[PDB]
Amino acid sequence: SLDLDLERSNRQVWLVRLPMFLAEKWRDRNNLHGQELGKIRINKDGSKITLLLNENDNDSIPHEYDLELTKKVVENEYVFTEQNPKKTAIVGTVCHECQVMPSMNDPNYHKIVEQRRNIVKLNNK
Amino acid sequence: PNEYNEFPLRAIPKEDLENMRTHLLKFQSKKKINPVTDFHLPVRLHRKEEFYPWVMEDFDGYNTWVGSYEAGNSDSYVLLSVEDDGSFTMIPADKVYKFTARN
Amino acid sequence: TPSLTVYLEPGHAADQEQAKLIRSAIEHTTLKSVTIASEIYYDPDPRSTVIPEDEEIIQLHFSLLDEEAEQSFDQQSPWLLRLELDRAAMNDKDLTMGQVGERIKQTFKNDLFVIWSEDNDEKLIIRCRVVRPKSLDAETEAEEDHMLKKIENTMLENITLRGVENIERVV
Amino acid sequence: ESAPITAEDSWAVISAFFREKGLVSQQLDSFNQFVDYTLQDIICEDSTLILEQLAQHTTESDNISRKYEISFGKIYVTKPMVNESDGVTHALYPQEARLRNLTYSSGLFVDVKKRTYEAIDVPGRELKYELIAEESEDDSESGKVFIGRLPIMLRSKNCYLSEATESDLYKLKECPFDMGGYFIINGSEKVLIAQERSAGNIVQVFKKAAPSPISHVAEIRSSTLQVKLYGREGSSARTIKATLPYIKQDIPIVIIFRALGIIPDGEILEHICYDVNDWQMLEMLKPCVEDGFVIQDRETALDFIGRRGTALGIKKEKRIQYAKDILQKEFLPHITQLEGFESRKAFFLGYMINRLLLCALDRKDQDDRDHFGKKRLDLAGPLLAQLFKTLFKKLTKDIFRYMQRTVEEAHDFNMKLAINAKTITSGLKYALATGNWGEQKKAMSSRAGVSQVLNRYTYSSTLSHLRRTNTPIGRDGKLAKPRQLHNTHWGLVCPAETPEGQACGLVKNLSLMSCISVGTDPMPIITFLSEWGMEPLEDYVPHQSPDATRVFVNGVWHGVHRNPARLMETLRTLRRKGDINPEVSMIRDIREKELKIFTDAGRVYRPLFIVEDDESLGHKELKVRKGHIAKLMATEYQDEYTWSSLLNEGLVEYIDAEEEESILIAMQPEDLEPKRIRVSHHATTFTHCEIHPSMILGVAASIIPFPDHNQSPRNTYQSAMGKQAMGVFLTN
Amino acid sequence: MTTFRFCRDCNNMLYPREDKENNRLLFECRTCSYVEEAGSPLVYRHELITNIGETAGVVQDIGSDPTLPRSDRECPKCHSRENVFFQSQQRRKDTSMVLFFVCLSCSHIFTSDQKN
Repeated sequence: SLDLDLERSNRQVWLVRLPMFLAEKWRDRNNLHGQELGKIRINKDGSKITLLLNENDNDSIPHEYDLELTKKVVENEYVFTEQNPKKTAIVGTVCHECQVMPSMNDPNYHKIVEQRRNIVKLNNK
Repeated sequence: PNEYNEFPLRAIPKEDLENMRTHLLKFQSKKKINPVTDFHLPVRLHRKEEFYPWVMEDFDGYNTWVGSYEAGNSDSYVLLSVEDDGSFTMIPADKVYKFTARN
Repeated sequence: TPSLTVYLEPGHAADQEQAKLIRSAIEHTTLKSVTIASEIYYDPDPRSTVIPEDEEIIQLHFSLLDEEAEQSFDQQSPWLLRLELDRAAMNDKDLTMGQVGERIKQTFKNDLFVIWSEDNDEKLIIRCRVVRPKSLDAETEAEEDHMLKKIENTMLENITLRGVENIERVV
Repeated sequence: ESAPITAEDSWAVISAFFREKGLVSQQLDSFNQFVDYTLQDIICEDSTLILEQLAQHTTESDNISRKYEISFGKIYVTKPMVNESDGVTHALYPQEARLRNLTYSSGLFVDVKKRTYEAIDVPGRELKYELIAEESEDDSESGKVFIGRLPIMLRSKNCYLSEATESDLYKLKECPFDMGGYFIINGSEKVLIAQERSAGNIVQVFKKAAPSPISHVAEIRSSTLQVKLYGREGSSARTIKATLPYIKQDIPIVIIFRALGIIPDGEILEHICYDVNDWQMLEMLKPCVEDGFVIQDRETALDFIGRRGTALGIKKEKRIQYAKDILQKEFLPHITQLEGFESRKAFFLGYMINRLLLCALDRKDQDDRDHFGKKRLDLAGPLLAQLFKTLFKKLTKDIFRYMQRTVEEAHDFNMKLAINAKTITSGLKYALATGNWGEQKKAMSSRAGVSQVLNRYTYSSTLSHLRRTNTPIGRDGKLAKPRQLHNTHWGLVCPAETPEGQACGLVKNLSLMSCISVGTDPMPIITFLSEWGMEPLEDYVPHQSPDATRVFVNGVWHGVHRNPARLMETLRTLRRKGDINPEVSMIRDIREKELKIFTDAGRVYRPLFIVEDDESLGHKELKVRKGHIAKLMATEYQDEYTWSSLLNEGLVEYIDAEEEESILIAMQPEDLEPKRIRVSHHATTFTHCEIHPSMILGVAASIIPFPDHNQSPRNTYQSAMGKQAMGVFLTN
Repeated sequence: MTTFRFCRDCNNMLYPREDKENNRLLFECRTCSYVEEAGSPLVYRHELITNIGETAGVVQDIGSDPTLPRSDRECPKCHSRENVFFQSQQRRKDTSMVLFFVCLSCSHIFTSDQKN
């Protein structure tokens, strides 16, 4: 429970920022069984990245989002895991930083923003 | 310009996350520190639930890092672990800790 | 708003020049007012410098210093009050560089010696180097900056070249 | 139908405005906000009351420790009614309250639940309490505990007059020309005049004359923090010191950063200065680094803190913990209160000292203390919330004390006996009647004149009285600047109408179209703002991006941004399309690269038009057209298409006194195209237009004919004397 | 113009020190063993009065401020006749009324005072 596992920590790992609602929807336990839930598409120039959700999921969530690059080079960030003093194991080093925004092409954006309006009106202080 | 590569999106089940509690390990430095050379294995990590800060000390005691919990990180980060098939599995983030070197 | 009105002599009443001499002789003049750059600089070896401008002034006094100054070469501080002095402010108060710059200043406490140029140089540069005995303690001698910043502040603030106190302006 | 707009259309829009809002809408809206929302939260703040009675260890049977829990629930409000001495209950109407010297008020009902926990007090072990008894009468009408009586303002939501038609008002014998907006206390009509206040959560930099060593001051009120710069300009000695609450001696800023969690010295200057090239900034910060470098220890500073407390001789570790807790508990509470938010506090302190030092380097000036954009108006709502909070706190304290008393005698307490319902009623009635805004015991030092008896001498006098604001500065105070008229009063305050004597300038009257904001939650705004590409303040590095816009929300810095123009365009798109209510203010300062968002309550705003560039006409023009005016006429004659219809279509916009700093307005509409002397203004990038200049006047001065052919003091004198004419004050 | 120098070990600013046997200046960090060799006898500087030309301040995206006036003067570089103009944004008491022009297209700064 002391040594660090670096045998497979050489691979670079993406750093992506997900929206609060999308991230919370992706914390579902039932979908954690290695299920293929989505896919990514990278432009030839790499400026535009599109995340497309698989049709296996319910139609209540938008199936298209876009990605933007924050830093072209990302250094001094590492990804680790800790398991049962606890045994820790580094996973890798971070390569790029990206942030997710909703896609205009998918109409469901409006719907969730509609829900956003539903969030805005109810709460008061 | 429409060529794209395919990375399937997988996940890690509950049976693996139950005994694997994740914690974001952040080191504060101006230099690219790697444990392959800057840390002499094995390393001793302990707490001397968040009242006791983390302490990571080398075998020789030369590299001692003290880690504190930074709260209010409203960004719920995710861990993208690469499997043998090239797919990415999601791991939710529980806590984030920032480490600084002892004087 | 206190004030004071001064009427000149009958002979000097109609001419502007004696009036300006009196005006200079009344207003309060202090060192901090007459330095466009009274810059605290490192002066480790005052024998030579990197700046070409002060190099010309160097050989002037190094061929113009007495034997006692030659002995006291080591007393000059490892820091310098390097005075780039504004020409206009110096000439406004009819202030001669040498006499006013050094006579009163060294007479007051024998605290600060100077290497100074004649007013003809394009850049009026004075080198104010304080004078201390070599008998100073080792702990004291180590803390050069600690004594000299304090004495430099007490030097700018508390030295009166010419004038009378409390009179801010004369018009 | 795509034609421009003439002044007739301006008067049409104003007619719609008054047909929709009214002249007394501000009081009614504040009261509705208070009754619907704030009242629930005031009780929900302190729902749980706990008694922990340990075992006295007298006998074995007395070894059980007890816990008593009291919780509160919903609030129900009835329509006003009265119970006579005979015990009969009948609904109370304003006529009976007026004639019989009653008090127009209603009753308040709150749900109460009780729990009892019992544990075995074993020495050396933690007490483990278990649920045994829980009294909750939510299934019966007996669960509603009567708590007190609350006065009701006329024509508000609860009052019977709200939905009365003209024949209803006649049969009940109302004046149809009555507007509401006042209480009936002891059978006399009372009104609350707006009270002016200086805003909070805004850093302000001041200056001092120099007989004293002080040179500059930076203030913030959230709890107050003073970070002072001592040392005259041009001298070698620079000192920057902060004055924390419950610390007397004070300690420098580098010590604060060391204690806060930023150990390396190089990071201090990255926190303070955001431009690497500037050398004067670092030159002024050098002595702070030099002095703070001696101690790399938090604990010496914490020992400094510990000594100055009232208790003396405390052990060192307890002093360490105490000084540690002071920072997260009392140091800048308006940012956060919970643990672990240190980066935000460090950056905010850096920003404050940066602004102080910027003012110290003559790049900017002192903050103007007269600017009307830095002042809030408290209506009936906030004042009632204040008093209700105080009285509820006292009442629950009394309940706890009595329940402890009856526990001492081992007697069960009746919840209908522990409550002294007369406290709330007596306090509210006394405050509203006398006007002294405070407790009966401490009324001498409280604010006065907050509640005044309505003036019914003439109708215009009632109108002028229900639209009055008081600036609580000593009316014998010789400060001339608050008295004088200021450039920021254009359109929000009547310039003509002011009293004479000791209240000259201190008493203000609003214009015909200066409303006030109610209040709204900032959380959805922050969530959306982070959604659309905002980097959090935790991951901000000055050197990676030194050209980053800062983002504020109600005066707390949440982070930075890189491309602000599209964010402002999208935000204003959403504000104009109804995704956000238009009472929110959103300013951008290009010169300092700043964004400010305000959602608080107490801001005066006025309507304005919208100018957009039409390419078909090749130049700018208003969004309003002749079709909209025709629709307005159709709806007005039909008395649909209302003022809110204009608002939600992005045709008009509400502007406060702060956003006005970053706009351009064409006063006449014909001034937007390419007797007296009217000059053609050189501007060509217009953004808004004046609906009509006449509205910059109040209600008193809206009766003088040809007021601009008069000397101004004459207009003031007639605005005074217009309240002593004899006429029909009411038609009944 | 004296510049702060940070130690390469712990980012602390380097304090000066002297070497008597070699008579040379060094910069040392009081917390660690790092010592670096001074390149000039200029370590500190204290000016009194600032002979700074007045500056237009922040210029980035200044053309989108709609409360800023306009002029039809001709650009000395790109020969454009549309620009923004404003007074000096430094708030000294004795500043003169000398204008500053920022071109719309090439973002070039110039002044109305063409002193040779």
